[PDB]
Amino acid sequence: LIGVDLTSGEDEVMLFSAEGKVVRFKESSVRAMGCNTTGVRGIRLGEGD
DNA sequence: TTTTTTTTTTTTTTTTTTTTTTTTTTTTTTTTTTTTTTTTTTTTTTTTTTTTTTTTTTTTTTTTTTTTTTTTTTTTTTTTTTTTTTTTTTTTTTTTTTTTTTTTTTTTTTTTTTTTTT
Repeated sequence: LIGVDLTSGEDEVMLFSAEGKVVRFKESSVRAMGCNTTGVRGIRLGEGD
């Protein structure tokens, strides 16, 4: 499913919150400007559940 | 004066078509059955002061495994093309307004005759 969707601008740092006690931060500018009906880019090597 | 040719509507009854009585399938419609909303009050739940012993964060230091890292080659991403769907101009058709032209039906009442059934 889709975890959550927020509307953001360039150079705004985004954080994740795993349900197995994890939190990460990657500048949003690192990742390429995606398009519709495409695949996805990995973010977090979240092992297990 | 007798006798000879031709013309059509009827004895027609049968073939073709039309008209008129019929009853399977998807679209309506009334019923029962399950989702919603407002009150009473009711034990019951729940909001807020005081005290208390607790158990997790912050002085300080340690390491190691996730954060550094560079690079090969994949493969998702993007490009062009074409098909399918959505949506809006365009057109067509139909309805209502008020003076005109035309029509068409259902029943009482009595008395007499046809026209079927028993």
